Amino acid sequence: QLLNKDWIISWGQQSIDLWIGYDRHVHKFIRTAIDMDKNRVFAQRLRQSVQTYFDEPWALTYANADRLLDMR
Amino acid sequence: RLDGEMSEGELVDATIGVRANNAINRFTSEQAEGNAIY
Amino acid sequence: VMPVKLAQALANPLFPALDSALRSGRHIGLDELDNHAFLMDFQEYLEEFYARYNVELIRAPEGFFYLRPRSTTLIPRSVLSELDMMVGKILCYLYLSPERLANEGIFTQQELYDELLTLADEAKLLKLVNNRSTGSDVDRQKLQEKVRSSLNRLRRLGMVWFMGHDSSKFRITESVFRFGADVRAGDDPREAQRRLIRDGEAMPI
Amino acid sequence: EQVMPVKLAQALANPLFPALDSALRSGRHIGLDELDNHAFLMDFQEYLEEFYARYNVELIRAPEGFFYLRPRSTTLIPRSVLSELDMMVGKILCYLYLSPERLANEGIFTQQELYDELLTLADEAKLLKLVNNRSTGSDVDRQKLQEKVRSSLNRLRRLGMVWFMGHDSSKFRITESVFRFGADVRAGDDPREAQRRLIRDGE
Amino acid sequence: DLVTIPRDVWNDIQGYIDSLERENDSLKNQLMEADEYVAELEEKLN
Amino acid sequence: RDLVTIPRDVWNDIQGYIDSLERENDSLKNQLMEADEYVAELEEKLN
Repeated sequence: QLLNKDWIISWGQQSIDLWIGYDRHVHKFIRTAIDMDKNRVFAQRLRQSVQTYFDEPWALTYANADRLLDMR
Repeated sequence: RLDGEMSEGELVDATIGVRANNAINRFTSEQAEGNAIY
Repeated sequence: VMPVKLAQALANPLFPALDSALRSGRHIGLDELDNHAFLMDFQEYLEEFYARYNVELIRAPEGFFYLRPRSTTLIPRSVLSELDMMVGKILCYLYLSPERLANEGIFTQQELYDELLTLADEAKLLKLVNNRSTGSDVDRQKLQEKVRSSLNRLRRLGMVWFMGHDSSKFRITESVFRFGADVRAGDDPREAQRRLIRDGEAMPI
Repeated sequence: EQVMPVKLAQALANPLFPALDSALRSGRHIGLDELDNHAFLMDFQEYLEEFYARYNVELIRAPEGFFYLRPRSTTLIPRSVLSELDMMVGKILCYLYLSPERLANEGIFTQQELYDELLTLADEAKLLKLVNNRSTGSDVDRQKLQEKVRSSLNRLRRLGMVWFMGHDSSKFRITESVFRFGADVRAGDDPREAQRRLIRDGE
Repeated sequence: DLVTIPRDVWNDIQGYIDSLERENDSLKNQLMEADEYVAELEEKLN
Repeated sequence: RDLVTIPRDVWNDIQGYIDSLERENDSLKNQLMEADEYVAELEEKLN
C-alpha cells in the first residue's frame, strides 16, 4: 500500500527463503516500473487507451517465417 | 505429515475448482505443487 | 570474407536454437540467462548479419530482443487480431498493478477475465464473439474459451511463461512492455500511432 | 572447437546466399532452371550438407539433379504437412510431365487440362468427400472444388515445381522437380500403369 | 544420452502441454455444437 | 537454481506431442472458420 500512496527447524529455513524471494521480487519491480513512469502517467494513459480503444483499432507486427512443407 | 507445510493441491482434494477457490477465500512458493503454501 | 567474431559466434552450438526461434517471432526476455548472455556478447555482429536478410534487430530500452521485418523483408511478417491486442494490454496493466505485489508475479486467468469485463463495452466484445449474444451465459463461456485460445497464441510468441502442472496460472515477462508503445509519448495517441506505423512497428487495421 | 572451415565462410559470404537460405527452409525444390543457384550449390554442396546437419536436417540431392531439404523426427525448424488433395495434384502433375506431347507443347499446359485430368482419373465420391463432408454432390460443390484445385496449384507453384508463364496465370510450365511425387514409382514399368495402380490402391 | 534442462523450462513445457490439451478438447465440443446448429437449421428450413 | 536430467528417448516424445497438438488445433481452426462462413450464408439466405 505504501507504494500505492506515492511512486520446526526446517520451517524457519523455508520461510527465510520465501522472504528473500519476496525482497528480490520487490527490488525487481521497483527497478522495472518506478524508473519508467516515476510520475504514474503511463498507467493512467494505458487505462484510458484500453477504455477508448475501440474508437480506432490497430495491430502490431512480428516476424513469422513460413513453416517447412512436407509430405506424409 | 512430516513436511509441516501443505500445498493447494491437497486442499482441493479435501465448478469444483472455482467453488474450492471461493471457499478458500497464504504463502506463495513456485517450487511447491500449485505454487501455494498455507 | 567474414568478421572474426561473427564467424566464431555462428559456430557456437547454441546458435541454431536461437536462429530458428527468433525468426518465428519469439521475444527473448531476461529469464533465458544463457541465450540472453549470448546475444549480449554478440549484438553488433548478429545485427549486421540479419541486416543482410533485409530484416531489423531491435533491443528496446527494457532489455529484451525482437525481430522486426521491414517493407522489403526476405522473411514474411504477420499481425494479430483485436482480441489478442486487448489481452496484451490487460496483461501489460497487471504487471504494473501496485496491489499485485502480494502475488509475487504469479496470476490466474480468472482474474484476467474478470478484470477485462470491467473495461471493454460488454456488447463490443460480444459482437466480436457472437452477434446474437446479449449477455447470455453460453456466450460468456464462449468468450471464456476464446480468451484461453488467444493466451495460448500469445504464449507461443513469448509474452508469458506457463507454470506448474495446472494451466490456470501463468507468469508475465517484461517483454509485454511493447504493447505500451502507443502511450509511450505524451503527444496525441493518433499522431503517435501514425508515427509507429511509419517506423514499421504496427500496420493499421 | 574448429570455428570455421575456410570454404564454409567463403560460401556463406556469397551475396546470393540469403535468398537461397530463406527459400530452402521453405522447402522449395531448387533445381536446374536457376542456373546461378544450381552453380552455387554445386560449388559448396558438401559443406552446406555439413552445416544444416546441426538443425537435424539432411540436405539431399535427388538423382535427377535437384535439391531439397528432408528433416527428421527431431527437427529444430517447424514443419507442416500439406493436405491429401495437394498430393493428388502433385501426382497428376507428375504424370503429365512424362507425356510425349510435352515436347510438342514445349511443356505449356493450362489449368483446364489439369482439372479435366483430375476429374476423369479421380473417384468422384472421394473428391466429393474432400470438397465438403456435407456436400450434396451438386454443381456448387464442383465449382468450389475447382477453386480449391486452383489454390493448391498456387501452393505448389510456391513450392517451385511449376512455373507461371508471362503475365497470365492461365499458362504454366512444368519442371523436372515433379519426380518427388513419382520417385515412389521408380520401377521400370509403364508410368501410367504404376500411377493408375497407386491411385486405385489409394496410395 | 541424458539431457539436462532447467526446472523452469520443464515446468513451462508441462503447463503449455496441459493448456493446449484443454483448448483442443474444448474446441472439439465447439465444432460439434456448431455443426449440430447447422444441421438443426437445415432440418427446420425443410 | 535446479535442473532436470532426462534421456533423449523420453524427451523427444513431448516435442513431437506438442507439435502434433498445434497442427491439429490449426486445422480445426480452419475447418471451424469454413463452417462459420457456411452458417452465415445460410442465415442471410433465411432472412
